[PDB]
Amino acid sequence: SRRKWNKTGHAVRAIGRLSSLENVYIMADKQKNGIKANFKIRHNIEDRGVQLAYHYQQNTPIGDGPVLLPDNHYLSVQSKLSKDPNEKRDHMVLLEFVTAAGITLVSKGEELFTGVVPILVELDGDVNGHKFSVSGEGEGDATYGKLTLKFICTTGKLPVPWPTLVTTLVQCFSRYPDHMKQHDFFKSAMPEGYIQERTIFFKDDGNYKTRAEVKFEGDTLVNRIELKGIDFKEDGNILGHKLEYNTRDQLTEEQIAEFKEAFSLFDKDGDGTITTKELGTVMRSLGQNPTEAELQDMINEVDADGNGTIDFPEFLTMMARKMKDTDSEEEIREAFRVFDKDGNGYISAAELRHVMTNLGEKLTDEEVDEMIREADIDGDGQVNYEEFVQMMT
Ligand SMILES: [Ca+2]
Ligand SMILES: [Ca+2]
Ligand SMILES: [Ca+2]
Ligand SMILES: [Ca+2]
Repeated sequence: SRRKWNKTGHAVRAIGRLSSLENVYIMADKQKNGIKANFKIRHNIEDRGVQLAYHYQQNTPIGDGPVLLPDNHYLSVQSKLSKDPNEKRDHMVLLEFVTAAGITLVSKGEELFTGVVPILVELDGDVNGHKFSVSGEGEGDATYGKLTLKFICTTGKLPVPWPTLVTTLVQCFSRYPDHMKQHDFFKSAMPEGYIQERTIFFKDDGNYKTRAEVKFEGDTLVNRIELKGIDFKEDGNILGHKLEYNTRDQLTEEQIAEFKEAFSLFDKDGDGTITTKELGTVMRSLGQNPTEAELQDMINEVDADGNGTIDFPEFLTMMARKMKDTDSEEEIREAFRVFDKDGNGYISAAELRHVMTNLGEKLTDEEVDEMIREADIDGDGQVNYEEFVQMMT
């Protein structure tokens, strides 16, 4: 049928994911007696395209009491942005889940986070001289890494898109699994708290410099932030409000079933989890040729439970996130070059066969030709970049 495109499409999408770095990477910073962090955020642009935001982060304790300095690991975020239909003001309702991972198979401040903690957020900002203030409130549940908050823009209309402020607007609320509790800097510095500093680069546009104090005041965890933006284009995605607000949907029974079909290409023994050896097989037959260390690495990107293998659920989660976010054109080109083997700019009937045969799928010519026939918008008997993009959505 045509669901041969979706299958192998998603299989290339998956290797795309396992090759990139989408998490919050955290490292010791001994000099500053703290941590450093870096990560990339993808903001969907209205209709097509992505606006990427590269983050650099630094945290320093406010007090003198000993702190935990972690081995490298990451946080994994799931954000949901919504509207309060009763809210007249410019606002953002936020639901967020955050888990630590990245290390395969316990401080005094960790005690302060065992129940539900109230949160207050206070931001003053200035982007290209357009000043604004955001006020926020809600709760945090470190037990499940859960955050629920509502933010009001107290100065009227917010001059930047709400999504762009999510990372600035309390990582002490992340769930650290049992085996990684010695690595939780954030809770370790409570109640006195930390300074959190960031520079955020919006590609082809300006940057935010942020500084925040995160500490307890009485029984509330408070985040007080100042933000400065410069070099922004007034017609760009930020100042021009061209960024999608709504967290793209949930998942069809139809979509889940497609991700399962891809999953089975990797899970060749049908045991419900993907090994390094299984990942390798698919990649070699796809032309690439990675080391045992890379495979451990790619798997570690998505290995929620740290067992060294991608479990079926872990795989769904991974795919759900990869479908919610848009790939950059660089990334889509790489997906193309997997097919366009000679690199002429076009996927030939012959090239498409070569790939499928290798993926473990014998298919007749009318079969192959039909796939080609399906994607062929103009009708040159091949698939070019523009045709490919439209058939990878
Ligand atoms: Ca397996
Ligand atoms: Ca796993
Ligand atoms: Ca070609
Ligand atoms: Ca064509």
